[PDB]
This record gives sequence, C-alpha cells and structure tokens, in this order.
Amino acid sequence: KEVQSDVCIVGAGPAGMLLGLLLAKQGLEVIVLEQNGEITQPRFVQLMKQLNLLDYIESNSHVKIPEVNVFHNNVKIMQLAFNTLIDEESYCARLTQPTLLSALLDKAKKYPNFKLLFNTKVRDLLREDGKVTGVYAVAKPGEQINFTEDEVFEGNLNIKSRVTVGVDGRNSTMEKLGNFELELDYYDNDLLWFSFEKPESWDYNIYHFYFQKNYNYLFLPKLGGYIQCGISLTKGEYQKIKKEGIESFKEKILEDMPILKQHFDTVTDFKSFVQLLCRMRYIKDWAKEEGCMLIGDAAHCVTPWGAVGSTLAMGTAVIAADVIYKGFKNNDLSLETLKQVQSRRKEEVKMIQNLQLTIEKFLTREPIKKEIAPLMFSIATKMPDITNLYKKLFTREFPLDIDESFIFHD
Amino acid sequence: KEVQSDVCIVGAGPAGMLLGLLLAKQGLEVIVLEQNGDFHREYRGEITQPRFVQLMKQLNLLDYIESNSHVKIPEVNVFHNNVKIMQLAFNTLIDEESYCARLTQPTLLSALLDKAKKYPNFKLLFNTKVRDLLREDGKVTGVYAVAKPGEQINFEGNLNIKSRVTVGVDGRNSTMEKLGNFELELDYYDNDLLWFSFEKPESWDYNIYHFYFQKNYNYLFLPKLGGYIQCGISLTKGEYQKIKKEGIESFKEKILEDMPILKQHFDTVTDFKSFVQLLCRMRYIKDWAKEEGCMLIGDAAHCVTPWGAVGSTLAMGTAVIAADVIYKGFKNNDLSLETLKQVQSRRKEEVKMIQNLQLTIEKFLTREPIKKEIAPLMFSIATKMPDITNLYKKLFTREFPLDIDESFIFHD
Amino acid sequence: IKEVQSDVCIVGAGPAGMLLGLLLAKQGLEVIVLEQNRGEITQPRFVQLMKQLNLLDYIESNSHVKIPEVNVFHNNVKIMQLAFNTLIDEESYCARLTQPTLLSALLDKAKKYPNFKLLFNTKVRDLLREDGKVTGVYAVAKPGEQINFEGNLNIKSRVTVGVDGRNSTMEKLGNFELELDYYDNDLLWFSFEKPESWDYNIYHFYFQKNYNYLFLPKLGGYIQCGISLTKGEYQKIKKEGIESFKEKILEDMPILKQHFDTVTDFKSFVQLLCRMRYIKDWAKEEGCMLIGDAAHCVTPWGAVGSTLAMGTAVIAADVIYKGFKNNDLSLETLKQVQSRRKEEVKMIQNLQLTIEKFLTREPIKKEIAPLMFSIATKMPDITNLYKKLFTREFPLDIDESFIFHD
Ligand SMILES: Cc1cc2nc3c(=O)[nH]c(=O)nc-3n(C[C@H](O)[C@H](O)[C@H](O)COP(=O)(O)OP(=O)(O)OC[C@H]3O[C@@H](n4cnc5c(N)ncnc54)[C@H](O)[C@@H]3O)c2cc1C
Ligand SMILES: CCCCCC/C=C\CCCCCCCC(=O)O[C@H](COC(=O)CCCCCCC/C=C/CCCCCCCC)COP(=O)(O)OC[C@H](O)CO
Ligand SMILES: CCCCCC/C=C\CCCCCCCC(=O)O[C@H](COC(=O)CCCCCCC/C=C\CCCCCCCC)COP(=O)(O)OC[C@H](O)CO
Ligand SMILES: CCCCCC/C=C\CCCCCCCC(=O)O[C@H](COC(=O)CCCCCCC/C=C\CCCCCCCC)COP(=O)(O)OC[C@H](O)CO
Repeated sequence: KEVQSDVCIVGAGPAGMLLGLLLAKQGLEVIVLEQNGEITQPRFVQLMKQLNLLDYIESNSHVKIPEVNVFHNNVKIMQLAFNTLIDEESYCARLTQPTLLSALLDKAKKYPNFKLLFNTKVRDLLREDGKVTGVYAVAKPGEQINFTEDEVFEGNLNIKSRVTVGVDGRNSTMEKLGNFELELDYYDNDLLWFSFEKPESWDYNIYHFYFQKNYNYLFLPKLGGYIQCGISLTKGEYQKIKKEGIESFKEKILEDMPILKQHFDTVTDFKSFVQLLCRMRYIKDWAKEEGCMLIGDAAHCVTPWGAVGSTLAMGTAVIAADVIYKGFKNNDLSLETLKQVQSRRKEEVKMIQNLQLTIEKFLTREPIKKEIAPLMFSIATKMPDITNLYKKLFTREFPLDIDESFIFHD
Repeated sequence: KEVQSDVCIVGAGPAGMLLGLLLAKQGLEVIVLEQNGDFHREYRGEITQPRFVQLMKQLNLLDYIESNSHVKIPEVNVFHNNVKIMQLAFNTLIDEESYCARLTQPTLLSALLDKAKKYPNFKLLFNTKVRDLLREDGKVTGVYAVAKPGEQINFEGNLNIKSRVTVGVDGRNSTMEKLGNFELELDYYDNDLLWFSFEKPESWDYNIYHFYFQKNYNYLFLPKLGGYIQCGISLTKGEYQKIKKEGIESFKEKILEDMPILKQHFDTVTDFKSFVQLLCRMRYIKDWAKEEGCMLIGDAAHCVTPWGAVGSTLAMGTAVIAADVIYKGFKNNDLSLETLKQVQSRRKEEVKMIQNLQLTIEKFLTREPIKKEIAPLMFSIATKMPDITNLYKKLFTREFPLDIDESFIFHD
Repeated sequence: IKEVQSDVCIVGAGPAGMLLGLLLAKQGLEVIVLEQNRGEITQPRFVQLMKQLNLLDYIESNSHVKIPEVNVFHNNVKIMQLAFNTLIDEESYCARLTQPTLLSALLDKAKKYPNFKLLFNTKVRDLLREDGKVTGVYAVAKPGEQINFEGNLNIKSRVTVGVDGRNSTMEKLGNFELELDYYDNDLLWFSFEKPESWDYNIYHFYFQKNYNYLFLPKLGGYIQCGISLTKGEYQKIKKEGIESFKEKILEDMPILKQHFDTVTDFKSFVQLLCRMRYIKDWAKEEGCMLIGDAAHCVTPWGAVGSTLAMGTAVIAADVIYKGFKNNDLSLETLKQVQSRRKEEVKMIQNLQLTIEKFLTREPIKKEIAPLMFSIATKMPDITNLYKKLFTREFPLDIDESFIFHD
C-alpha cells in the first residue's frame, strides 16, 4: 500500500495525542501508529488553560490533590500547598491516562483530518533522497481510526509522510532506528508498587512521602477508594529482597508502617507487587536528519518525582506543534527548522532533569548517608529559596508562546 | 592584726577547698578565706562529670566521696519534639568507672573539709570579705581581710595575711581579677538559663540528663536533691525581660504547649518569682600569674558554660595541677613567677579544647527565626557521624590521669 | 598575501595548544602555532599525564613547588585534610608550576624540532573553503617572534585547531554552540609576604564569617590569596570603601594586618571571573575543531583547569595520528575526540557545579555551607570522590610512539 498522509506520528501516548489534535485543528492530514502514571502536575493545568481545554479535561472524573506532605518516622517535616505557587489555577490530580487519552481522541475523531491505527507494530521505511519518507507497519485487525471505510489495510502498509516524529515512549524502538545518541541515561532506583484498602484514618487525595527506618514509601490515591503505595529500592535490591522471604519483608514493612497490618495479613507472596524502573534518558540531538525528529519520552524521559513526566512531554509536543504549524506556514521544514524544537525546550527540559537528579540523591540507602538523608531533606526544604524550587519543579513561569490559532475557542 | 602562713587561698569553692586539702596533706600551713558563712550559701549546681570520677580515683578519694549521698546518672538523652534523637552511656567511654552524679556542692565541700580540719595544718576563716594587700618589693606578700563573725578551723576585725603565694579562687564573680590588674582574653555571654524545680511525675525517671528541642523553648532536665526535677529554660541574653513583659500567662501557655506534662506544676505558678535566672558566662584570663606571689585559678580564670557538667571538675582539675606546682615549688624553693606561670602552661590544652567545644555546643541554642528550626536537625546529624564518640570522650572524660607526685594519693 | 600552506594550524599557544604541537612534531606533521600575545597550580592528574609521556623529570628539573595536601578550615579550625599520595598507588601530588615555565619548557623541547612553527603576536581571522570544508585561517601579523620555520598571511593547512582559550573569538567563527554557560562567582586575587607562622606548599581554603578565602603558594616565597565574591559583589564592595573591606578582611584573617597596614586602595587586587563553558559539538564541520578552554573551560577548584585541557589535547593528538593510519580525517572521524572525552569532561564539570554551591553567600545558606562541607568530607564514600576529582583511574590509551625516550 502507499499512504501519503502529510505527517506520521509514531506512538499514541499523551504527548502524541496532543501533537495530532493540535495539528488536526490546523489542517495537516496526520497518521498515528500505535503498537497496542496517574498523577498530574500544576504544569498540566497551566497548559490546558493555555489552550482553553481545561474545562473539557476537567469534565471527566478526576481527584484533585491539593498538597504534598513529607514525613520522617511518622512525623511531618514538609508541607506545600500547590495553590500557593502561582496565582492561576494550580493543583495535582489523579487523572488516569486512559481517561485523558480517550477524551483527547473523542475531540479528535470528530476531525477526519487525523488518523490513528491501534494494534500495529511498526518497522521503518526511510527515504533514499537524503531524508525520511515514513515507516513500514505490520498491522493487526481491530481499530476505527479515520481512514478505513471499514476496510483500511489489515497488513503491510507504507506511509510516506515527509516529517516523521518519534513519541513511542520510554521503551522506544525509534531511538535506535534514527541513529540517535543518548547523552544521559540514568537508572539507580526502583519503585515497588502495591495497593491497599484506604484506612478510615487516612484521607484520599494524598501525595505522601515517608522517610521511615527500613524503607521509604510513596502514597497516592488509587482509582476506587484505594491507595497505591510505592517502596523505593536500589537497583537490584528487589532480587535480594525476595530471597529473604515474604515474612521478613512484611515484618519490616509493618515495623515502619504499622497501619498496614490488616492488608499484609492476607499477603503471602511477591506476586502482588509491581516493580517499576525509574530510568531517565536524554538524546543529544533530537533532530539529526531531514524529515526525522525525536520528542517525548523517547528524548527526555524523567523520574517520577514531582509528577513531571506526563506533562513534561506534552509541553515539548506543543512547541513542536508550533514549529510544525509554523514550518508549513513558511515552507521551511528542513533540518535547520525542525531542530528548533530542542533549541526551545533545552532550557526547561535540562533544568528539570538536574533537579530530578538532586531529588534522587535523597533516596540513598548506603549505611551512613541513609540515616541522615531525612534530616537533610528537612533542612533543605527550610531554606529561604525553597519556594523558587517549588515553582521551578511544579509550575511554569510563562505560558508557551504559540500561534493564537491553537487556542480552542469554546 | 597580722597573721603569717605558707599560702593564702581566697575563696573556699570546690577548687579552693581541694587546693587546701592537697596542701595540708603536704605540710604547708594554708589559710582559706571565704566571704560566706556556710558552704550552702550559693547554689552553684549539683551535677558532676566522669572527669570528676576519674580525678577522685587518682586521689584514691572515690569511695570516700561516694560514701556521701549521691545519685548516679548513667546516660544523656536528647529529644526533639519529645522524640529521642541521641543517647550515650558514659560507661562506654572509658573502660574504668565512668558516670555523671548529682552531688551537691555543700556535701562535697563539707566532705572535703572533714578530712582537712583533721589536719591542724589548715585553717579556714568563714565569713571574711577580703580586700587587697600588695608588697613593697615589686611583688605580693598576701592580702588584707576585713573579717566578720563566723566559724573557725584553726580574729574578728581587720587582718593582714602575708603568706608568700596567694591564690585567687573567688569564682566567676571575682574581685581578685581587678585587684591583680588581670586581663580577660575571652569574655562570652550569649544565653541565660531560667531555672525552676517541680515534683517528678510518675512517668519520668530521676537520674536523668535530658535535653529537649521543643517548638517554643529548649529544656534541660536534671535530678534535684530530694526527688524533684530541676528544669532550666534556655533564653537569649535579654529575652527574659521581654518575656516578663508579656506576662506569666503567655509564658505558661508556651511552656505547656512544649511540655504538657508540666500542667500539674504550673497550675500553681502564678508569677515569675518562682524562677531563678542564671547567666551562662564563660571567661578566660590571658595570663593567670602576672605578678610574684599572686595567682588566679578555677572559675576566676576559666569559668565555662554548663553543658556537659564540665565546670566543677574542670576548675578542680586546674586546682590539682596548682597543688602539684606549689608542692614541687616548695621542694625546690622556686616559687617565682616563672614557676607559678607553669599552671596555665599545664592546663591550657584541656581548658581551651573544652571552652571551644562549649562554644560549638552553645551554637545549637540559637533562637533566630530560621536557625532555630535547623539547630535540632543539625544536632541530630552530628551525633550520627562516625567519629562522634571521640568527641564524647573529649567532652566527658580525661584520656590520661594528671601527672602528680605519688605523695598526693590519700593512703589506701 | 603570503598564502602559506603547511600541514596543520593550531590557533592559540596555550598550555593545551603547545602540548598538541609538541606531540605532533614527534610524529612529523608540520604544525603552525598562532598566538595573539592564569593558574599556577596543577593537580595530580598532571603528574600521571607527564609520566605517560616520560616528561615528569623534564618538568621536575625546572623550578616548582610540590603541594602535598589540601586543608579546609572553618573559622580558623581545620575541618578537612587530604594528602594526594593516598589517592593512587603511583606518584601523586599538586605543584606550583607557572605557565611561562611550562609553556617555554614545552617549546624548548619543541623548537629543537624544525617541524613545528609558532608565529607570536598574530591576530587570526577565518579562512574557510568553498568546497564545504575548512582550509585554514587569515592572520594579520605584527612585530613579534619567530620559531624554527611580517604582514597579512593566509595559512590553509587542512586541519585547523582552536585553542584560543576562555576568551575565544574562534567560537563564533566556526558557528559553534554552547550547551552550557556558567558564571556565578568571582575570585579577588592578591599576594602577601608569607608569615613566619605559615608554611609554603599550601592549598588552604577557609570558611570565615565575612569572606571565603583560598591560599596558594606564590612563586618567590610569598602567598597568593583569593577572596571569593558573588558576580557583581566587587562593585558593591568598592562603593563601601577600602577601609570597610580591609576591616572585614582583618576580622576574618587577623594575620593579614601587616600586609594590609600598607594597602590603601583597590589597585592591588585582581578580579577573576570563574566562568565555565561547554560546546555541544566539538567537531561540527570538516577540518574545524575546538579543544581546551575554548571548548570545556572549568572553574578553578581542585586545579583541574590546566591538566583537563591537556588531557583532551592528548586524545586529539592520538585521533589525528590514528586517523591518518586510514587517512580518514573527516567529520565522522573528527567527532571521535568529543566521543572519547565526554564521559570524563562532563563528570568534572558536574562535580565543579556541586563544589561551587558551597560558595553561596545568601543569608541562611552562608552559615550552613561550612557545616554541609564538613559533613560531606566525613562520608564513607568521600575517598572515591577525591579520586574522581584529583586523579585519573587509567592512563590515556595512545600510540606508543608518543613517549619521549630520554
Ligand atoms: C547556678 C550555678 C550552677 C552550676 N551548676 C553546675 C553543675 O551542675 N555542674 C558543674 O559541673 N558545675 C556547675 N556550676 C559550675 C560550678 O559552680 C563551678 O564550676 C565550681 O564550683 C568551681 O568553682 P570555684 O571553686 O572555682 O569557685 P566558686 O565556687 O564560685 O567560689 C565560691 C567561694 O568563694 C568565696 N568568695 C567569693 N568571693 C570572695 C572574696 N572576694 N573573698 C573571699 N572569698 C570569696 C565564696 O564565699 C565561696 O566560699 C554551676 C555554677 C552556677 C553559678
Ligand atoms: C544541645 C545542647 C547540649 C545538650 C546536651 C549536652 C551534653 C552532650 C552533648 C554533646 C554533643 C556535642 C555535638 C557537637 C558535634 C560537633 O559539632 O562536632 C563536629 C562533628 O562533625 C561535624 O563537623 C558535623 C557537622 C557539623 C555539626 C554542627 C556543628 C556545630 C554547629 C551548630 C549550629 C547549629 C544551629 C544552626 C545554625 C545554622 C543555621 C543555618 C566536629 O567534630 P570533629 O571531629 O571535627 O572534632 C571536634 C571539634 O574539634 C569540635 O569543635
Ligand atoms: C568550597 C570550595 C572547595 C574548597 C576546597 C577545594 C578542594 C577540595 C574539595 C573537594 C570535595 C568537595 C565536597 C563535595 C562533596 C559532594 O558534593 O559530594 C557528593 C555528595 O553530596 C552532594 O551531592 C552535594 C549536593 C550539593 C550540595 C550543595 C551545598 C549545600 C550547602 C549550602 C547551601 C544550603 C542549601 C541546601 C542545604 C540542604 C542540603 C540538603 C558526591 O557524592 P554523590 O552521592 O552525590 O555521588 C556522586 C554524584 O555523581 C554527584 O556528584
Ligand atoms: C524525597 C522524595 C520526594 C518527596 C516529595 C516529592 C515531591 C517534591 C519535593 C521536592 C523537594 C526537593 C528538595 C531538594 C532541595 C535541593 O537539594 O535543592 C538544591 C540545594 O542544593 C543542593 O544541591 C543541596 C544538596 C542536595 C542533596 C544531596 C544529598 C543529600 C542527601 C543524602 C546524603 C547525605 C550525605 C551527603 C551530603 C552532601 C552535602 C550536601 C538546589 O541547589 P541550590 O543550593 O542552588 O538551591 C537552594 C534551594 O533553593 C533551597 O534548598
């Protein structure tokens, strides 16, 4: 087959869904290819009001989290209310990606200009003329999209689409295909997830972090009146942890957090946990060719602290959407103009990563630094200039300068 | 009235009394002059240090001293918002016997005097204010004392005590400093301690060395003789006057907010007349022996801030070295300035390394708006450092015994 | 006029540039040095590098003072001490080695080889190539000096290297990009007569109440002192007047009363800007490359400056010779220099950023910086960081021909 949809978007993640909808509202016939966190930041609310999409997003079900609290040995040592960072709307929210992804498509399917092909593993299809034409995708039945007529193409397809963007995600095959380079690749700690019944004593819209004797815990609201917890461990510590047996692991967890005694009286194995790798990649040059460019997690994946991940990629997509809409508005979509995305996001993307690196330094479990890290954190948050850090970690100082046409008027 | 004597010790404090006793066992006829009648005149505190236990063992006096009433304090505990952040047992500092004790000064002063009146070689004239009496030969012969009725150990009007070497142990508030034309190299005063005692609750123990970092104030808790607990509230110089202006009601409210177990005691507190304000003064004299036949030691020379219970035993330690200088000074008839200036040459190392250590500790008592919240966190971090035990040993114990003539040991 | 060709041009005769030419004269390529006309202390990385090139004895013959250890003070009380011999099993120490002595010593062993050439007092403009490459440079000369080889000249010499330094004009000519540009603090330098109380081979840093001080040995029995100030604070200091500034300095460091009993103005001080740069792509064209301070200038803490650029120049000299073993000295091969130094350069800089955070003078952070430094130096893993700051784990793998046989 041969599809000529002017632009192809590899990956149907939250960054891509925003790239297509902001380009389908422009007119460019885009084709999205998909092979198949829950907490948002005040940066997310700023972006949605910027495009006047907040009410549309806020219409769905979501739980607003008003503040972060950090404890040490079951005593509070830090408290920040997000409403106190910027004068505009500012808060964290429990908004699952399926909820946000479908709401973004519900307003995107109404525009036949876009097209998304679900359950389609995609290989590469470059161009011989010193550029990239598109990709080659081995499909699989099941999709609606906007170019099917109930027929589409349930097999091999060639989509020659001029400029090809890579938003596959953290586990991206597009990193290698484009012959890119990872300037920074970070991974030191894991998060061991598990849910439990929220006790009558606790609240629900919670962003709680605990520095306890044996492990450090992260608590978030889980959709359904439950609380999802994440224990922070060193890279490789989980394997050693399973060897010592569930009885010792439970005895240590209940020693730190005695309120989880009821929940772990039923836990008898390690099959209830979920290990997640807190990696953090960075690509040296996001646009190294003509018609080829990397954005999103494929370029600037980050650690989960601060809820920066989901909303940081989206912000880069919006700037790319302004370069792409302005790139066809001046007929300059070459390498020199496509690389302007990274030249505009370098400031915010790097400052966030370094700050994430500094935050990660508190998760150390080496024998002497471990005992003083909570005490250090309490001192750190008590500095005069801590509020600048909170503003830099959670909010944007100025809105993204884009074409006024990107605002959704009603 | 004229009286002669081998050595005159102005002031009968724990350093002055220990100096005389170590000299009556030597033979030198000493005369001690104290302006107060009985030993229990000034409070002067009641808590001793492991250094005190080691120095008494050097003189084979530990059993004689421990014979009296005393309460042994086995460990120090530091809390932050009523949560323990530090704990140290003095028995783990040195392999020998090591502990703090609640031993009142009148008890120790009378116990030392009971072994000194038995030697007719000594003499203490209680209730005798002492003015100055220099020597015409570019030196000091003794002192001139305006006496008063009191006790006697071996006159009732003007008296001149010309006794060659005259020691000044007058104390922190010493008149000897100005008479001898001395010089203060270091003069420190930053904080006050507001003392008050209360009935020990059933919840607490008694032999306690507890320091609390609370929201409003910091509290020190120690055993008070009689089963009570004496508390000291830490204030900055001049803050008390401001507190009294705000009234006992606001102050009691703030104390109870930090220490709710004191509601019982404060249901009876209705004014500030129940507290005792104490000035944490620390001083250091540049040259302790600047003339011939005259000397300062003890608190008159190097008084220190209370933390660690170093004060009594640090002054007594300098008195013990002074007793070694005078005993070997009469054994060679060399009691000149070059020989009397040897005391400071032997005490400078330990006295300066403790005074500077005190300065660091006092820095945790800061009450400025942001540093106040970080001083407990800083304290918790330091006490979790690998080499912290070296500091505890330096603060509470002596590494080696004071090298003195073997004749100073009290029999066996 | 005078379209001189030659084989290679190195713009800038800095410590990095000079060593690059001498490592090429032992190879054979006729090099041309261009100079238009700074840190007297080197680190143990320097001793490791000179042993690799068998040059240690050659420098140690010259005048130099070996500094064996750092001491960090807080209110005149020592809170850290580290001896460099305890870092690597080989020879390891700091030294006071003035740049004129090291720069001339490299030239005394380079002038003996007629293969090299350095044109002193020559401002250099650009001279690209019309065929999508770089031929050389255009230099407006002046009365200067001569090397073993007087008006406008164009030197088209295939590969042209930029070692101009921190104040580099060739950064702009090559259309380069600064990935990182840092500048937060200044150092106010002044020297004084070493008191009888002090030593000489000193690497002393003091956390005091008013200012933070650095003490280093000054060539000639004096001590050179550097006061740390925030960007723009010097201007504010001078308005307050020299009397106040001297009073505050003597408050921090009363031993300087004698030296400052004669100071009556600010003309005796020398302000230095602690800048730090990093170029995203060190070789972005064909035949054009930036190394040294022109590419990765760094802050003075640890004496990393001189020895770090030379390390990059040495790898660059090996890339050119091993690139000529296949005669592939194109952009794909010239990008090999940055691909081999990225790991070590980006680690020294990040450490320097963290070190620099201890120089903060903001109202609350200022009192706790000495306290934070003291804790960090007491960590179990501190010796590891000292190794990464002061020494290189393994010598640079280069052609065996680079060793100077006696
Ligand atoms: C309120 C308070 C509490 C303390 N608590 C403690 C504690 O818990 N632990 C601890 O280790 N230390 C404590 N100290 C320190 C301790 O009191 C001294 O460190 C110790 O007593 C050494 O004193 P000294 O003999 O050098 O002088 P002092 O004990 O001050 O000398 C007092 C004697 O000097 C006499 N005298 C004074 N002036 C004259 C004069 N002009 N002529 C003649 N005689 C004179 C007095 O009459 C009296 O006999 C405390 C001090 C105070 C003020
Ligand atoms: C709190 C009042 C006392 C109450 C109980 C009294 C009895 C016993 C407690 C004694 C504990 C004393 C702990 C002191 C630890 C400390 O500072 O030592 C340090 C331990 O190691 C460190 O450097 C740890 C980091 C610094 C810790 C704090 C230093 C002192 C500062 C206090 C000010 C805190 C308030 C906040 C100010 C800043 C706010 C921005 C130095 O010891 P060293 O090995 O270098 O040798 C000793 C040195 O020579 C001493 O000068
Ligand atoms: C002061 C200038 C230096 C003068 C002498 C120069 C010579 C030698 C000194 C060399 C050693 C300097 C000490 C550096 C200690 C240090 O940072 O160690 C680090 C560990 O500590 C850190 O990461 C420190 C982070 C930055 C500290 C900034 C200084 C804070 C001080 C004052 C401002 C107060 C605001 C913050 C207070 C609360 C802190 C939590 C390296 O180990 P790591 O675990 O991070 O692993 C390595 C990783 O790759 C990161 O590097
Ligand atoms: C802990 C998990 C997250 C819990 C809450 C989740 C969400 C959000 C909260 C994020 C808060 C992050 C606070 C980090 C503050 C921080 O380090 O900032 C830094 C402060 O400077 C530093 O780099 C301080 C040290 C960073 C931490 C180093 C490691 C400390 C922890 C454990 C090891 C202890 C031994 C080593 C100590 C080394 C000396 C510092 C920003 O730099 P700055 O000085 O220019 O900024 C000052 C700032 O304005 C006020 O501090």
